[PDB]
Amino acid sequence: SNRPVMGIVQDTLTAVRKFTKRDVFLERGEVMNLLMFLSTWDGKVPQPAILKPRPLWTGKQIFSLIIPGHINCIRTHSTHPDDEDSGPYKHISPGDTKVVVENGELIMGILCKKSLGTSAGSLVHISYLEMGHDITRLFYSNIQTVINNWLLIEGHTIGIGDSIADSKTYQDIQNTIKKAKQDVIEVIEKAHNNELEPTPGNTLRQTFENQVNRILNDARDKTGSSAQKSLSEYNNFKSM
Amino acid sequence: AGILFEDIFDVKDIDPEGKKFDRVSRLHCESESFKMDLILDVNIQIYPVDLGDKFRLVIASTLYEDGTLDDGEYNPTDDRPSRADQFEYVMYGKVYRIEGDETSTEAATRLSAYVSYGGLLMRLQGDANNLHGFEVDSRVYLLMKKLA
Amino acid sequence: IMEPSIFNTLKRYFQAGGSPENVIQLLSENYTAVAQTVNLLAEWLIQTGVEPVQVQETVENHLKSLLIKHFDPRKADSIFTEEGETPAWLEQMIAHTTWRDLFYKLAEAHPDCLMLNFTVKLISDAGYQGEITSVSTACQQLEVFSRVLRTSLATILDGGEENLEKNLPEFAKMVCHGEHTYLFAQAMMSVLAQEEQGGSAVRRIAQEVQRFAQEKGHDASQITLALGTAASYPRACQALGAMLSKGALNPADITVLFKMFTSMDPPPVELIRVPAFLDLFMQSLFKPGARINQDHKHKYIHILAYAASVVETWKKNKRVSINKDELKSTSKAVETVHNLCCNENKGASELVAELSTLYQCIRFPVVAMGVLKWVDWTVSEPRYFQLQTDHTPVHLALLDEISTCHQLLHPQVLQLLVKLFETEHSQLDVMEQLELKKTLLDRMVHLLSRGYVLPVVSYIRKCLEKLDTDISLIRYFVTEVLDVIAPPYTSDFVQLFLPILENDSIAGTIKTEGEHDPVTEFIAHCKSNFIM
Amino acid sequence: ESDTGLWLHNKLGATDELWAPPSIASLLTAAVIDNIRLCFHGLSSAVKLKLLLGTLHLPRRTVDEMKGALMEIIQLASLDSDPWVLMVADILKSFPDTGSLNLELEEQNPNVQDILGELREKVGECEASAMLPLECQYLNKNALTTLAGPLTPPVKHFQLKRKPKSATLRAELLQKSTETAQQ
Amino acid sequence: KAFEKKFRFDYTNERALRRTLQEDLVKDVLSNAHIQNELEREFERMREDREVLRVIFPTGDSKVVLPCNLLRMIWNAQKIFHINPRLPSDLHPIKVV
Repeated sequence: SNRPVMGIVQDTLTAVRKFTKRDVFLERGEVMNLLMFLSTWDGKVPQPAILKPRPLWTGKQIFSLIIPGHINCIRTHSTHPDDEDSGPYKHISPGDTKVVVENGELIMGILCKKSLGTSAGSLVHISYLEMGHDITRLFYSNIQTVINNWLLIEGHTIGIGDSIADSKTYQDIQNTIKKAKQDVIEVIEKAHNNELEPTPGNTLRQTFENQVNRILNDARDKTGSSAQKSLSEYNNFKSM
Repeated sequence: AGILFEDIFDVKDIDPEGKKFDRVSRLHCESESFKMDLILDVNIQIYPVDLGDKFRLVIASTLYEDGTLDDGEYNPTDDRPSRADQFEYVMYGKVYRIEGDETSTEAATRLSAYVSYGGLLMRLQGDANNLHGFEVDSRVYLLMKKLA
Repeated sequence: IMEPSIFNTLKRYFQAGGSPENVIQLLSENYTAVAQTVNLLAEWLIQTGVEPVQVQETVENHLKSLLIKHFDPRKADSIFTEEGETPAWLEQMIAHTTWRDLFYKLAEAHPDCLMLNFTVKLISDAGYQGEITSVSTACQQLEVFSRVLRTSLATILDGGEENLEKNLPEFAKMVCHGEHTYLFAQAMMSVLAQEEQGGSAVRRIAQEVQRFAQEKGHDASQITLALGTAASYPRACQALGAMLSKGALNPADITVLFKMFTSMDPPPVELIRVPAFLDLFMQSLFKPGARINQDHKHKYIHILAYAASVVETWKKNKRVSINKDELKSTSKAVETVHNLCCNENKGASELVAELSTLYQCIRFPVVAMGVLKWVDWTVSEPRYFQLQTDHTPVHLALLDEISTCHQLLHPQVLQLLVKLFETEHSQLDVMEQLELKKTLLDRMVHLLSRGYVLPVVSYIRKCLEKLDTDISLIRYFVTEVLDVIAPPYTSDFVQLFLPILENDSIAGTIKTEGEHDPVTEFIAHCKSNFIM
Repeated sequence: ESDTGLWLHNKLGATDELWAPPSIASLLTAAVIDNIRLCFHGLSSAVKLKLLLGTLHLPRRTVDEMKGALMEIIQLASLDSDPWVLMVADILKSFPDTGSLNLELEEQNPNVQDILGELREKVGECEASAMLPLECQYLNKNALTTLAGPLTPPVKHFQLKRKPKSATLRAELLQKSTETAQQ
Repeated sequence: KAFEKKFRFDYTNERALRRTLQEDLVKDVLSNAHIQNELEREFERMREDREVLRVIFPTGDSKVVLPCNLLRMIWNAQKIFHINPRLPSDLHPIKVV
C-alpha cells in the first residue's frame, strides 16, 4: 500500500502529541537533558522561543531538531475542524491543529497518528523518500528516545478519574436513555395495535425491528456525543 | 538599526472563541495609529497580559544594536549590549508566510505576515508600506513591552 | 447631394487656384442620389411597414450618437467652446438634454471640459436641480452641489417614509461619491438637526446616508462622531471611534465605556444612541452562536439598557432631571432574552416552555428588535425547516408578537417576511414549500391587520405583476384578508386593493363561503365609495 | 522631507478617490505637518482637502501634542479662495481646540445662508407624520415620548370583523407553554 | 473556463507579465510570436491530455498513485533556492516547455 509500516507506537505517540502542543515550554536544564539523547544533533543549542522572561524553549523547537535534513510536509491533526480552512485562520490555526513542517523545521501543528503514523504521505514516509533510509532509522530512534525522556518529566497515566463525567453529563445521559426507552415502548404499543405501517420492501415485524434498532442506535450515538463533549481536555482517554 | 517594524498596539480581545491552551493565549490587538491587526500567541504564565492593555511591539532582525547579524545560536554569555534590555518579553521565531490582497494586474495593498515563534503563531495584517521589511523564511524577534 | 457640404466647398470654390483636381473630386464626392432626403423617406416607407413612430426619430438620433461616439471631439471641444459662441450645445440642452450629453460625459469625461461645463450649467438651468446631471458625480463644484443637495432634501422631506426607500439611493450616490461632499452633507445635517421642530427626519436621513456609507465602504463613523457632541468628552468618543472603525465589540472597550457610565457624571445620552452602535450590539449579543464570556455580560446588558431606557431634560444645554428607574426591568428583560438565545436547547423544549416569559419580554422595543434580529439569523439558516410542528410557526409566532406590541419595527418585519418568501427552500416537499408560503402569507395578513397594510399589498401586487408568483397564493391572501375586514374602507386601501381583485382570477375567490358574502360585498362597497 | 509638497501631491493626489484614505494617521507626523506649514499655499485644492479631512482622523493625543501647527494650517486654509477649503476650514477650526466641530457655520458664505433658510422653512412646514430616526426602533415608550413626542397611530384603512388565526396560534402556543411549564 | 484560466498562460496582458517575469523576459515573450505559438501548442497538448484523462477517468476523482511527488519537489526547490515569490521570476517559459 506504498506506505510505511513502522509508524510511531502508542506511548511515544501520546507523549509526542502532548510534547508538540503550543503551551509546552522547557527550562534550560530540561532542554539540555533532552538534547543529550539526539544522535543527529550538531551540538548547537537553538535560540529560545522565549528569551527575556525565563529563557523557555518550546517543544516544537526540539522536535525541529529531531526532524532530519530539510523536508516539507503539510498534514492535519486528528481534531482539526473542517470549517477552519473555510473562513479565516486557515494559516494561523487557533487550535494548533494544522501540521506544517517546513525546511526541516516544525513550523506548527500537533503531530497525531496522521502525522507520524503508518498513513501514506505522513512525516515518516516523506522522511524515507526525500532523505535516505539510514536517516529515517535515526529519525525513529531520536523520536523514541527524546520523547520518552521528556515523558519522564511530563508523565502520562490513566485512571478512574478519567472515566467519570460530571453530574450534569450523567443527567443528560439518563434523560436520553429514558426518552429513547419511552420512544421504543410507544413504538411497541403502536406495533401491537396494528397502527404501525410496513415499510415497502419488508415485513411488518421488520419495519418494527428497523424502527427499534434505529431508535436505539440514535440513542447510542447521541449519548456518546454528549459524553465526549465533557473531557475537559485533561482526560487521558481523550489524550490517547 | 536592524528593526523591521515598530508600532504601539492596544489589546482588544484575548482568545475570544475560548481558551485552547491554558499557558498560552492569543491576543487580537489593533494598532494605536497605523490601523493594523495583530494576533499574537503569548505565554500568560511568565508574562500575564490583561484585556485593555497597551504595549509597544518591535520586530527586529537582531537584538544587537549594531546589526551584527547573529546566526541564531543560544549564547547566554555574550555581554554585547542587545536591545532586549529595553523590553520585557522577547520572542525569537521565523516568518513563514506573507500573503496579501494582491491581483495579477496591480500591486498588493494590504499585506499579512505570518511568523511562528517556536510554536507560538503571530499574524500581522497591515499595509504594504509598513510590512515591507518582512521577507519569507527569515528570522525575527518580537520585543513587546507593556506600558500604561 | 454634395450640396450638403456648401460651406467647405465655398472657400475651395472662390479661392481654388493651382490644381483643383482634389477640389473638384471632393465637390464630386457625394456620388449617391439625394439620400439625405431618402433617409427621411425611409420613415415614409416605414409608414407602410410596422412603425416609424417618433421612436424612428429617436433611432435616427441614436445612430447619430453611435457614429458620433467615434469622434465625440474632445480634441477641439475646448477650442470650439472657448470660441465663446455655439448655440449648438445650448439648443441641444434646451431640446435633447435627455441622455445625449449624459452618455457624452459618461463616455470619457476627462476631456471636453468646456462642453462638460456648458452641459453642467444647462443642467443647473433645468428646474429640478439635478436629474439630467450627465453624471452622478455632480458633487465637484460647490454652487451646483449645494443647490442639488437642497432640492433633493426637499424632495425626500416632502416624500415621507414611502419615498424613504425610493429616493435614498438616488440621493446617496451623490453625497457618498466624495467623502468631502459627505462631510458637507453631514455638516448640513447636523446644523439642520440642531432644531427639535422637525429635525428628527433630517437626523433619520443623515443616519440612512451614514448606513449607505458603511455599505459602500466608508469609514464614516469617525466623521459621524466628529459632527456629534460626543467629542466634547474626548476619551469615550475616541473609544467609540476605534470600536466603530473596527465594526466589532471589544470587551475592554466596553469596560472603558462602562467605567465612565453609571457614575455621577454620565456623558450626554446622544453619544450612545447612534444606531450602528446598537446594530453592532445586536450582532455581538443575539447571534445564535457568538458566545459571550459571562463576566462583562452584565456590563453589556447595562449599556444597552442605559442606551434604550433613560430620559433627560436639556434645559439650555444642561440636564437637571434624569431617571434610571426602568433600566433595571430593561436589563432583566434583555438578560432573560440573551439567556434564552444562549441555552439553545435543541428543538425549543425550553424555547416553547418559556414562551410566556418571552412574550413578557417582547413588550420592550429593544427586546423586540433583538428578538427580531435573532429570529432573522436563526430561521434564515439554510436547511433550517426540518423541525416541523405546524410547519414551524413558533418563531413566526414571535414575529406576530413583535408586530403586535410595536409599530416601528414593521418595515424590518416585512423585509424579513419577504426575504423568506422570495427564498426558495431546497430539499423540501413542494406541498411543504407551498404550506410554508401559506404560513408566511398568514404572517403578512397579521401584519396587514395591525395597520401596516400598504407596503404589504404593494408587495403582493408587485409579486403578482413583476416576476409573477403563483396565482393561488394571491387568491389565498385575498380570501384570508376578506374574511376579517368589511365596512368603512379608507380610500387608499380600496385604490390599492381593487386591481388585484377585479383583474386576473375573479372566479377563484368564491367557492363555499355562503354565510358571509364573498368579494361581491367589496365590489358593492367600492361602487358605493368612488365615482364610477 | 525634501520636496514635501510633491510628496503630499503624490501620496494624496489621486483625484479619482475623494475619501480620506486609510493610513492617514501614518502619513501625518508632527515633522510632516511642520513641513506642510510653509508649503501649504502651493499644493492643489483636492490634496489640501484630503489633508484637512485627514487631520480629523488623528487620535486625540497626537492632536493635543501639536494643535498649534494644526491651527496654523487651519488659519492658512481659511484665507484660500476655494469654496470647499474655506467651508472645511470654517468647520474644522474648532476641532483641535475643543474636540467638537463647529456648529456656528453661517458667515462668509451665501450658499450656507440660502440652504439653511430654505431648509429651515421646509423643516418647519414638514412636521406632520415625521420620519422617526433609526434610534426610535430601540428606546422605550416613555423615552420616545421624551425624545420626539407621543406615538403616532396608524391609519385605520378598514374595520376588522374578527381577529385573524394568528390570535388562535398565540393562544394555542400560550396553552402549550403552560402545559410544558408544569411538566 | 477554469482550465483555460489556470493553464493557458495568457501572454497578451502586459501587467501580468510584468509582475510574473523580468522585463527582458517580458519583452522576449511579447516580441517573438514563435514562442507564443509554442505556448499555444502546449495548451493544445494539455487540452488533449484533459480529453484523454476524462476518457480514462469517467468517475470524477484524481487521487492517483505516481512515482515522483512533483508538487513536493517544486516546494523543495523553492525552499532550497530561497525563491521569495513576491519578486518577478527569472525563468523563461520556453525553457520550461
